[PDB]
Amino acid sequence: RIDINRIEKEEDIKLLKELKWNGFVFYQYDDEFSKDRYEEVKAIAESYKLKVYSGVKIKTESSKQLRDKVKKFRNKCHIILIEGGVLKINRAAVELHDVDILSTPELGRKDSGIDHVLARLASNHRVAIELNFKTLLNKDGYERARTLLFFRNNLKLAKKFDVPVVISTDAENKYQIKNPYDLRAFLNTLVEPLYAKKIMETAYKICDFRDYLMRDNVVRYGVEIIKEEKE
Amino acid sequence: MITPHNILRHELIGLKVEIVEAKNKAMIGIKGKVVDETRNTLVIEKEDGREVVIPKDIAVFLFQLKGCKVKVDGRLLIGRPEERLKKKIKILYPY
Amino acid sequence: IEMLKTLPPTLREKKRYIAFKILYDEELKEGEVVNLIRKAVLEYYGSWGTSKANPWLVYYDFPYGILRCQRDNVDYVKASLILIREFKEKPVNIICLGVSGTIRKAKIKFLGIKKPKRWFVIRRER
Amino acid sequence: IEMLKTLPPTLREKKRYIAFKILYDEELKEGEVVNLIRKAVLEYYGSWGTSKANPWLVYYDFPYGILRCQRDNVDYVKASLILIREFKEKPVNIICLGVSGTIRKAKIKFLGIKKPKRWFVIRRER
RNA sequence: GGUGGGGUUCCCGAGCGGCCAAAGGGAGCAGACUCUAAAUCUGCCGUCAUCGACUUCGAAGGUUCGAAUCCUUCCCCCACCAC
Repeated sequence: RIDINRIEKEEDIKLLKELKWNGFVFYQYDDEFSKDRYEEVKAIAESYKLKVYSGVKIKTESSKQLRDKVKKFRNKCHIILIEGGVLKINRAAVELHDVDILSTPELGRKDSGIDHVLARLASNHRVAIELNFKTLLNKDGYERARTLLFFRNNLKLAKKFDVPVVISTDAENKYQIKNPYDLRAFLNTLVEPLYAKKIMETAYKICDFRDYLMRDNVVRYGVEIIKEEKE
Repeated sequence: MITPHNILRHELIGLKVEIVEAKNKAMIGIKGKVVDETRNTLVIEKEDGREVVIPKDIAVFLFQLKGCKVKVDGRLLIGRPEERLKKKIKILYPY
Repeated sequence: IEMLKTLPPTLREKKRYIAFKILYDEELKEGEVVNLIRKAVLEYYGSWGTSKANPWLVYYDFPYGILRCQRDNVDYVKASLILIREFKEKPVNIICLGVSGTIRKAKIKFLGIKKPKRWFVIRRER
Repeated sequence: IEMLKTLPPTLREKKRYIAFKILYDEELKEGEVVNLIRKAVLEYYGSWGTSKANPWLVYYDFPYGILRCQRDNVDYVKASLILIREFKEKPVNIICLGVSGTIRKAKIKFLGIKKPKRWFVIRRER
């Protein structure tokens, strides 16, 4: 069970560990990332009992110059997220086949979440869709209606094409975070409970795959062990 | 020299190999050299003396290099070695 | 350009079109109709049912009106139409005439006589 | 006297008891909790779901709380608990601990340690 | 439902089956130049970043001594049609 949120204080994360949570993701939505924040993430993760995987995020830049610079800044960190309602950057983001999870098709667009050609290209390039929840807690009633209509449309377009889905709260403060049983009961309320469990299983397996990829000398899934001829 | 990075394009014939995981239960536990190689198939001669026909895409291989032991899927080894050294790019996602 | 392809009809949302009337001697703006039907569709469905049955008004010129629905849940939309009681000084009356799959057929069954096509001409002329 | 017999347990409503907490450093009255949970249970259920899942708060002394539910729809009540966003100057936080069939068991699993019985003594002494 | 077509470098665009042959232009970096800057010119031009060499011509399979090119399949992108 893996959450995606930002780190502010230690008591909040100590409350997170005491409930159910085994690990989470530190969320860098900025262009200024250094090793000091990641060392503070190490300190708060070793504070009580946890492991945290850090990522980086970009919003509203060019088409594929952004793709090259995003690869160059991605070569330092573990995982990544690209958010944006623009379809033009979304096509390149699902085309570059190296982004793990994808967010924001509903609030920058306000028309429809995922296109059919977009969902078929995501099936060929294996990019996952991340569903946020802070968008549900900063809107009005009919806005909640249109947003959950978009999520149910994207849920069908991910179910029929077997597109991987990761749920998160996309939190910002101490109290924006919610329970994992709550998110499981909500995704049970929407369509199905087995797919709700599959979302959490995929959320664990994608971080497991990124950790197993960047852990050792693994290139295109090739494991190399004792007595290497490494230059 | 044979490198663990270019083992996706190095020749497999003439290298000792054992497999560690496969869907076939009796396939697990073999040790031998590579003699013949087709598009998704190795012909492996055991030390005991039995020739076995091993499909690549169902198992993972551990090739024994000069000191090294490298674990590569046969899904990465898809294609004839002629076309594999031509150029084959395989990207695998075990989700 | 910002364009989204229509989903194939095996995958798109199966829809119905409810034709109804808002009976009163009083008058309404179509935005007031959209506001009252959003308040009522919340008050009968919550977030879950409003994600379920997909409410959107498509036409209101006269006190008659046409609204779009999901196919499996037209009875839920009708029950949402019943529980109108009051709008700020007065009620409005919502009375359903029927339900069909298109505008040309629901327009002639209860609403009118002829079959108009206006979307094509406002797309090709403008 | 005005008395109503309890329905037999084959015919009565199958119920569950959700234990939760309203996390904030701020304070609340139990009537404010009942008002906010009624507004939220309307905002997620409508008349149909509130007839469906039977919401009623039974206990609130601390920021912990106990509320009663139908048996088949505890996930709906939890999803009703998630969508709290704001109460007039501020949010409140609702965080579920668990769900059980009674007070003596849900009181010891997450809430406390001992098993109190107060209804019997306030019925027999008063 | 229908016809005539296109997909090549960050963006607009050429290219005989053959030596990064990959015309290129704009862009980035560096040099040169200038008091500074614009314009012009030079090299890297995706990488090593001096010559030079390797990769990408939407994707896969196949033909061939050898594929951007020739064949098949899977796709997408254009243009215009209700009268």
